Amino acid sequence: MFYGTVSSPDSGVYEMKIGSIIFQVASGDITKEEADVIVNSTSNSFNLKAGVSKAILECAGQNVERECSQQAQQRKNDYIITGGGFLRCKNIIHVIGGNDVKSSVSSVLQECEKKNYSSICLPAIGTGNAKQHPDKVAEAIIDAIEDFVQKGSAQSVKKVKVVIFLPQVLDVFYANMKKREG
Ligand SMILES: CCC(=O)Nc1ccc(C)cc1O
Ligand SMILES: [Cl-]
Ligand SMILES: [Cl-]
Repeated sequence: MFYGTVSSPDSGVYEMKIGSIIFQVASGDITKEEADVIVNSTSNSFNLKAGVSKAILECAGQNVERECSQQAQQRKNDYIITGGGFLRCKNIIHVIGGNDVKSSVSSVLQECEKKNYSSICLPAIGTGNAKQHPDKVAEAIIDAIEDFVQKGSAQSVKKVKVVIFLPQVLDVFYANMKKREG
């Protein structure tokens, strides 16, 4: 059945266990977070600078911007992995906001296990420029984590945190957690 209990460890932050993983949500500025991986939600050319991608590319810096466009011209990518630049992370994984969100999160989880990473921070992927519906996005993100746990794949990954720009989108994620709790 996988799901633990929803609680609030700090004001406006909510968490629950999904198997061995602690899943958390909060509102705020993702560029101020520390994690092994931070996720960007961008366009198919990996050069968008609007919404979360503006915040991430401006903070990360020009060397990360250049790395993205260099990889984009090399081959056709569903996502790319760069350094962290001046963000507080080891790598940034840049996913395409218009793509299937469950598929994108599954890829992020698998890449983090390959690097023996423990912590991930992501935005509400697809809800900005791509204009996917928040309720479908929340369902997809949490389903990806459930499938990863069900397959026995969680080994190094211990914490997955969604830091969300709009409080109204945070409310959608909280309701989805309550629906699933043990
Ligand atoms: C993926 C959803 C998204 O873009 N969210 C977002 C994050 C930060 C800022 C400043 C604006 C935003 O709209
Ligand atoms: Cl988006
Ligand atoms: Cl967001």
